[PDB]
Amino acid sequence: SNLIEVFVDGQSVMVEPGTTVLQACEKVGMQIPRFCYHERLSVAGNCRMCLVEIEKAPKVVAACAMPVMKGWNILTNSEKSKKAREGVMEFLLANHPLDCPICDQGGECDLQDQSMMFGSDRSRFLEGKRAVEDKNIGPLVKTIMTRCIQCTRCIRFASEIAGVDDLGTTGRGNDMQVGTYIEKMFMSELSGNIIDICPVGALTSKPYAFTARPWETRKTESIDVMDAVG
Amino acid sequence: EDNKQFFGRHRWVIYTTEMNGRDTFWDVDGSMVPPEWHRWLHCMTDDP
Amino acid sequence: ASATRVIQLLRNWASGRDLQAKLQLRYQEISKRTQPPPKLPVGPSHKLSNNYYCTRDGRREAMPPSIVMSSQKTEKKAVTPAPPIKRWELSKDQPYL
Amino acid sequence: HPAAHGVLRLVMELSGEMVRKCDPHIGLLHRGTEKLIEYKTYLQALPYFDRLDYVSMMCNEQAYSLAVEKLLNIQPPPRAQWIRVLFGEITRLLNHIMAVTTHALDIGAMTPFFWMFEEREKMFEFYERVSGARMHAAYIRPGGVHQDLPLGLLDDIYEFSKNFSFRIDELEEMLTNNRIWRNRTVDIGVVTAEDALNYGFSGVMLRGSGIQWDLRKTQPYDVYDQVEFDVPIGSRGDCYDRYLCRVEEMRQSLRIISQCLNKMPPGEIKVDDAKVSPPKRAEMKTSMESLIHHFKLYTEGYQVPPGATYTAIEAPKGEFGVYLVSDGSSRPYRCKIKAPGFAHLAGLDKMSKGHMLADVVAIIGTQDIVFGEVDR
Amino acid sequence: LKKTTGLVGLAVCETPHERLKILYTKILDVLGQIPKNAAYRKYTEQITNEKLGMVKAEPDVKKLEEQLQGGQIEEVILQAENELSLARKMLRWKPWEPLVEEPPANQWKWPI
Amino acid sequence: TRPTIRPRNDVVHKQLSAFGQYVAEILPKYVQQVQVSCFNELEIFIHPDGVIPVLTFLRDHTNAQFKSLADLTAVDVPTRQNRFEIVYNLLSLRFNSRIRVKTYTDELTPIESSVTVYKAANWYEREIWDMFGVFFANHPDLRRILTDYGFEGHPFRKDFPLSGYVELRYDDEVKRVVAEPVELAQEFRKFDLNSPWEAFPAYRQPPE
Amino acid sequence: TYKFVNMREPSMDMKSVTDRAAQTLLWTELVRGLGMTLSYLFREPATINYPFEKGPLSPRFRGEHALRRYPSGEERCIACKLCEAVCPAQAITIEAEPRADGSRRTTRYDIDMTKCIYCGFCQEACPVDAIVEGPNFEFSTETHEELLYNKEKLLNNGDKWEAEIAANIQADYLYR
Amino acid sequence: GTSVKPIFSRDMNEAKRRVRELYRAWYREVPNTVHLFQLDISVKQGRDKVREMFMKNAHVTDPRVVDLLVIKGKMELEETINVWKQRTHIMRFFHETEAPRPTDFLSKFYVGHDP
Amino acid sequence: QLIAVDEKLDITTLTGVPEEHIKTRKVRIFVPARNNMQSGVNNTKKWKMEFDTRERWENPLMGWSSTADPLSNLVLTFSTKEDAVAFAEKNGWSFDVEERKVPKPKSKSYGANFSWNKRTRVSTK
Ligand code: SF4
Ligand code: SF4
Ligand code: SF4
Ligand code: SF4
Ligand code: FES
Ligand SMILES: [Mg+2]
Repeated sequence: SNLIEVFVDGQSVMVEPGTTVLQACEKVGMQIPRFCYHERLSVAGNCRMCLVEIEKAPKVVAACAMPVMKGWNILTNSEKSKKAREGVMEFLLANHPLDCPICDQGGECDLQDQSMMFGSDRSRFLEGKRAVEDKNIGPLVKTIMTRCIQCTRCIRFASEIAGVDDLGTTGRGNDMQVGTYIEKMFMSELSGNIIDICPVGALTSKPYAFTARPWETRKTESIDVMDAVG
Repeated sequence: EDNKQFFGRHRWVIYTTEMNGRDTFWDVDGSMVPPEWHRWLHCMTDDP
Repeated sequence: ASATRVIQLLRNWASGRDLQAKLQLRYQEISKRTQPPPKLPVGPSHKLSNNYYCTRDGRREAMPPSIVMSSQKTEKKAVTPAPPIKRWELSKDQPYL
Repeated sequence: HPAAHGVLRLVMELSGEMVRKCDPHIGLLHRGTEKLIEYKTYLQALPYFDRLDYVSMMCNEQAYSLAVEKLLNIQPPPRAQWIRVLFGEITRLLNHIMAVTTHALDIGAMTPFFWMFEEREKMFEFYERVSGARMHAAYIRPGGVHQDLPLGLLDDIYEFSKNFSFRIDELEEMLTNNRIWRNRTVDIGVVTAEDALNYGFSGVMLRGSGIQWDLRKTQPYDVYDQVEFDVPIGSRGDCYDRYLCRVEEMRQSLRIISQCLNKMPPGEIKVDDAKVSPPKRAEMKTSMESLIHHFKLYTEGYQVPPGATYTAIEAPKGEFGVYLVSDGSSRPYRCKIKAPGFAHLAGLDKMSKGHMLADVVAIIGTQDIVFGEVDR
Repeated sequence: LKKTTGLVGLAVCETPHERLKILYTKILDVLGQIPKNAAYRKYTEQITNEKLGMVKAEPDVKKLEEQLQGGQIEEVILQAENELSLARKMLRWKPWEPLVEEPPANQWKWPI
Repeated sequence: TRPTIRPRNDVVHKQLSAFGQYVAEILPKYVQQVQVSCFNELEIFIHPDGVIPVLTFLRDHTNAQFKSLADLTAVDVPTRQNRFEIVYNLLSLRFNSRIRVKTYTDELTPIESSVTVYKAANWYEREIWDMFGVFFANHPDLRRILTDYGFEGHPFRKDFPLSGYVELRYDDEVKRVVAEPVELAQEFRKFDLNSPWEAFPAYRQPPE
Repeated sequence: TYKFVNMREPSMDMKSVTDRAAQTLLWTELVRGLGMTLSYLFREPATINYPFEKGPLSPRFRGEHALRRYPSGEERCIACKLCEAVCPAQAITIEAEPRADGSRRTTRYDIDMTKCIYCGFCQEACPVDAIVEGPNFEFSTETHEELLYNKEKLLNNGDKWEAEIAANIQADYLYR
Repeated sequence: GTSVKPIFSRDMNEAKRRVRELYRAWYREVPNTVHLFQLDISVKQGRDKVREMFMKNAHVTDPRVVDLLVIKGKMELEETINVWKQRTHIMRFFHETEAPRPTDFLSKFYVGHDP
Repeated sequence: QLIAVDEKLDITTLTGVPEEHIKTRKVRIFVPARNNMQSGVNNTKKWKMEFDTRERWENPLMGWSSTADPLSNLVLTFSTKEDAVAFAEKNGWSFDVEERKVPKPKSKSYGANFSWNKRTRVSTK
């Protein structure tokens, strides 16, 4: 075939050309940590959590965006990859608000879980944190933008899936903010999905606010009947 | 208080005879002690 | 103790020991019920550098047990699970009660 | 029955007052603890071991913590280990007081019970000062201890320990040389070394038959290899020798307590690993990582790497063990509790052969049975 | 000579050298009926020959106890009796044969 | 590594590996696997027919002398064809060592009783029969030990509900304690605690 | 290292034999036991005059539960439900919603005091010091239902014991 | 072949024999149980209940399952004979306090959601 | 020597389960769906067996949730679908088996964000 041979921790994998390092790792049951990457959205490569070491290469690569070359040996659990993950989580948590008890994402937060699995256990940040003002985008999505990690998942979803170009980024540097820049509402038939893709509690469900925690809910797999899509 | 008594007998309370609504000349109990004197009386602090 | 000296002497004679030396009632030798605040030092991982968690991650160094003699797959002296236990020695403090 | 510890149904076939057969019926205190553990996290499962043997609480806590730490591949800090050994010896003092005095009460000497329960009350005060609970401290946790010692606790422990020996002396004056006590205890419930080994006995029930075995000496844990003490050994395998062994074990526990008081080091009290041990409250309210780790340790708990361990300690009643099976999650897959009382009471019929009613009462007293650990 | 062994039910054995020699000879004679290539036969014969050689070369009981590392030759005698009984049982069982059966495919796989 | 990490012991690991090889060589008929864990514990997985020989060998052999039966219990894994895992824990005082012997069975296949090897097994076997329903052949007196009289089912099985099927109360009409189907004023609240992110890469399984 | 407890031989001289015979005939060790009891008779008893005198406690003592407030009177609880998650006995039941001012507060906070094991894990898990185990321990009831605490009962307990609770927390918080 | 180890009986005939011996033992024991426990039922009621408990399992065709059922029944009989059971344990076989739950569709529909 | 039974496994008479909770229960065998709030997939590896949901009602005294069926919290874990089916069949439970859903492989290309003529070109980063 046209498949090429790569290695994940020395294990041989036959992959199609154009496969990224992250996909090749997932072909062997290894999930690379990620924040900005979603398999149904366009690649962004800005969160830098997917950084991984390729053998005989001095610099780590973004596993979500870098196509894997033939013969590459992806070292997913080397010291380089672990230290890169710890550094990226340190930077992510430097300015994050201490809002876990009041955050609806608590218990189902990718930031929490990936800090517990791939980050360190303490903080050496001795400064004051940044705080941003909230945006009103409608009665469905509650917005607390101090928790935002600027993964730009909402922007990509709104632009590509929902077809609405009303979200974006304003400013630059540490003051770059996600929003609409005007008092505008993100009312779309698919808008609520931006709550799901957001890894943090920056975008939460307003009707669901404060009522439950994830561990106490029972999950019933069922079918929607509001339309004929099923 | 009496610091010459051993630990346990060195602090005590003579209860009142008339609490909120009931006659307590004979019917006394430890729940009548208010929280501040409760802390003093149970030796969780050395200060009245 | 507030006992009179004659009753104290009777107690010592009946017990056969000096009772006043070791008393069960602990009048005043005990610590104060109000104490100064502590400072409570921190552990060895409270450092600002050279403190990456991947170098002090005890949970991630656990590994599945080593397999000896799977069935699926000379001199050869006999062995014991460990060297024989050494005979205990009599106490020098008080070998016999 | 005053001698049945409340939950023992001993069905006895008797010829006159001579005991022909003892059939112990247990499970009157079976609460299904081991099945309940499978629905709790490891920290949530910890307080069950307090109620397993409610005469030796911190020893069961220590056994469970050692098993979990072995499975986690972590190390408690040295000060935590010294505190653990100190409070374990205090717990041994409590357990041996209860055993000896309830044994004497069962025979009929009811006076030493009152003398020694004041000492038990003082050690309960120590427990409460260190944890806020008189019995069910939950103080010893995987990773170390919950809180550091309050200021002045060591001085009070020293004050108690410098006087406990005279209380032991008074108890010994009452019981050891009394001819009624020897008539009731000498040559009663004699068990041989080979039978004791084959019947699964441990602790004093072994050492009363001359078997030189102590888990604190042969397979030490925590800082037990840093303290000096003697192991009392019996010669006749009867109730009297086991009574003497327990009294001398109390004296050796006093010796170990003195060494622990004089060798307490400084430092932290739980492992400096926030993925296992919760951070201090000040850090949780200041640092993002500390708050996240507090949240996750108190909601989900820590995941334990998959594997099975059998971890045992020399509890005051014998070898106390846990077979702990972890499937990789934060909830234990299996927890089997090994209690010395189970095997000791299993051999009650064997040790009662050729004896009378009061002899069987004395044998039940000398086996040192608590049914929370027997039934679980 | 020795007043007591210190273990309840374990009697002091007069003439332990003769008893040990008899027991080791019996163990060797029983092992002689086991196949030569059986690991149990060769291992037990090796250790039995070592202990018998130690017994034949030391007339002092305390020094023989120190050499044997077996704990007070009365328990050494008991261990020899246990070994003889086990040898007879093992001759009955024939555990040197190949494996009876393999376990199912995932019988020992953990986790799950 | 340093302070927060439990140290290793290579000497004990090598000794346990050597003794496991020894036992496997001596009894090829029954031994199926030998393992030494990272915290220095030796496990021997045997065929069910070898329960009596292997244990006997571990008790009476001069080089083993595992004279104490510390614990005997069962583990229930419903996904296995042989549901129940029978675990023996043995202590050798002569060599100051511990060993584990593991075998397997299902709901209908009896296991040989070990009371001829260790008397202490008696109650333990009873408990297994009480708690999991595993039958032990040639047990001198096999019956329930922990559960109530007439109790149906085996509560330590994973498919047995936590609160059981019946509960007890005193009924005054019949003037006695009666048993009725369970009703709970507050139902036990199930928690979903497992994180969706992998914790230990060393134990990762093939993707099948 | 070990010692023997019962391995001493009595001397067989005439003096020792006569001493033992006099012990048998005149009951000297029984008189020693009587003397020990008589000595205890004249000692001061260890009894305290309850309820007028109380046993000593600690700032760490775990007693009746209470819900605390900020100095402004606002509730400290924010319905994070950590105490409910950590409770080994499932004694806590919590329901919450946004308040009329948009605040994160509970609408139900019940503790089953006949399910509680009084372990203190809830006050460890609390990040705002909202739920505590107070110093009170004398709250026996006459009916079972009185021991099923709802949010009003716990808030009343906090308002009633705050003076002692704050002092105990001030004494203890540097160990936590 | 299916290579299964027996418990007691090779096939179903010896299993039926063991069932008959257990039934004989229970049938003999019932009057003694009525007298000793001081029960208000008659011997006919107890023997009918024994028959009902035996017929509850009349559909079993596996000799090993039958052997285990006989073992459990012998355990129950040994419990009853030695007065290890109490009157409540024996009377639990009769469900005298539980109200009779209807079987037809309409009554279940009226009462609740259970099928 | 063996006896060679030739009948399918059935242990309903030995488990002590009441009749109502055998013939009236319906167990679902399925690989749980990924929680859409998170990207981790570690909870979608094993098969689960669960029971049908029965009635829960409010307790009159406290408003707590009350249940009457004892199998409401029972969840079993299996490594393969066939193991769960065998367990259900030997325990006498009627079951519905739902096939495992795996996300399909997807063609990801970063350069497609900057296409010369295709619509995949992005207007923002
Ligand atoms: S988004 Fe996650 S980490 Fe941030 S406050 Fe909410 S729960 Fe905590
Ligand atoms: S609001 Fe959420 S999805 Fe949007 S950029 Fe911020 S973290 Fe990402
Ligand atoms: S003290 Fe323990 S059992 Fe009681 S409510 Fe708090 S956490 Fe739950
Ligand atoms: S009492 Fe504390 S832990 Fe419990 S819900 Fe309220 S804020 Fe959270
Ligand atoms: S996942 Fe690759 S940089 Fe964010
Ligand atoms: Mg979100």
